[PDB]
Amino acid sequence: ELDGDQMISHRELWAKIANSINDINEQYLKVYEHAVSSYTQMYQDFSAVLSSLAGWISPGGNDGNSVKLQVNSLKKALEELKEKYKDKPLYPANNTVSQEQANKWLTELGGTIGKVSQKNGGYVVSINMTPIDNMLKSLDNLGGNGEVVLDNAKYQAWNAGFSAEDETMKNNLQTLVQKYSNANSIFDNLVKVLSSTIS
Amino acid sequence: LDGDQMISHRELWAKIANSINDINEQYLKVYEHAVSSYTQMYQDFSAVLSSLAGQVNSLKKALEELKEKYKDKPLYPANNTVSQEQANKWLTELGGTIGKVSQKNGGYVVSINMTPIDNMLKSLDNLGGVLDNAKYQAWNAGFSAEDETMKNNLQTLVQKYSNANSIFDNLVKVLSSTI
Ligand SMILES: C[C@H](CCC(=O)O)[C@H]1CC[C@H]2[C@@H]3CC[C@@H]4C[C@H](O)CC[C@]4(C)[C@H]3C[C@H](O)[C@]12C
Ligand SMILES: C[C@H](CCC(=O)O)[C@H]1CC[C@H]2[C@@H]3CC[C@@H]4C[C@H](O)CC[C@]4(C)[C@H]3C[C@H](O)[C@]12C
Repeated sequence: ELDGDQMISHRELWAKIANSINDINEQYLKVYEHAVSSYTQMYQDFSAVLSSLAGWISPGGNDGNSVKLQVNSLKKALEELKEKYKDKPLYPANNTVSQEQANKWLTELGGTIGKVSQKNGGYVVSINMTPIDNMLKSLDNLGGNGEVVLDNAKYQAWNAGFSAEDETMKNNLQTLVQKYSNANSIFDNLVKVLSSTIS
Repeated sequence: LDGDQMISHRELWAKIANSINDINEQYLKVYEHAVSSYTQMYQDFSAVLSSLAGQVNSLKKALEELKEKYKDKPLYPANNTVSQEQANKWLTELGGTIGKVSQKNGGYVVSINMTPIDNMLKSLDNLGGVLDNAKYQAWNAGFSAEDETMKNNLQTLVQKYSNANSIFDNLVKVLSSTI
């Protein structure tokens, strides 16, 4: 299928290289850029919830360290977070793609960061909100109705799992940022290789 | 420069092969050697940290044994020298914490940054000279901490090399996605 005898003018070569550089920017770099931007915004809003949590935790019980946790306030904050990003996917930025295109980018970004979701007849790679869903299930398992008092043992157990899901989102965001950095360098190197064919 | 000049696909293949080879030589093989030299150095520092069992003149014997061993073992380049700006781009790429641009003459190298072992010596002489169970262990905390920073310098370098390999692997994937 390789044909070494195929001839191309230098002018045709310049235009084909230009066309390919544009395609790779539109279909690869800009895709990564929006995915990073979307996850970054989600984790920024989660971090505001984190700041708000300090107001939802306060000394409780009688003498000593018990913690009163405003569970319904935290619960609705995380529910509103999921609701804000239901329609802000990692890919694509606008409209939808086919299932194969979505699965392709699901694989590239990672099945723990994204999740393929059907919008209309088309598909998107949504932000995978499993860490938030885990926090909400864990909150519902604290029981109580609205507000719960947690002794040291139960506060430490709840907080350890909550922080681990926060850490997971941080790890996810770090991996996405590193992948976008690498994609930028893959693009730079492709430009250099293609330009070398003109040398 | 003449847009009408014709070029064959097999000529294009040879130019792309040339550029792939250049990237391996100029980028990947540079990272690999830097990982190698900082690894061998930190592995030799693990020598003296495992021999802590045995006092202070014992330690300097083997601690600037180390600095001496690696003064002509730069991170980059492997052989000969480069210009100052070439050394500065690779120091930028590898990190000012782990390397230091150094003028031999004939040109410049990016030597291994030996400040963790300098820092350890400053604290070594600082104390005096026997240490009680209280401030022997404060010292060992400072010593163990510089081990940790060299340890972490190595880790960060290995990660950058891993990412550089990924970049190369993906470049080759793109270029071979038709064949
Ligand atoms: C292998 C990738 C595939 C990227 C894509 O999906 O287009 C592409 C990217 C740029 C492509 C090349 C562009 C210049 C050349 C165009 C000529 O007509 C003959 C083949 C060349 C050398 C192309 C070969 C190859 O098709 C390339 C290297
Ligand atoms: C980009 C051209 C042409 C592709 C096309 O015309 O569609 C292809 C054709 C021959 C290809 C090479 C063949 C040998 C090598 C195979 C390796 O697994 C990747 C690097 C090499 C050096 C290839 C790199 C490159 O992928 C080439 C040069």
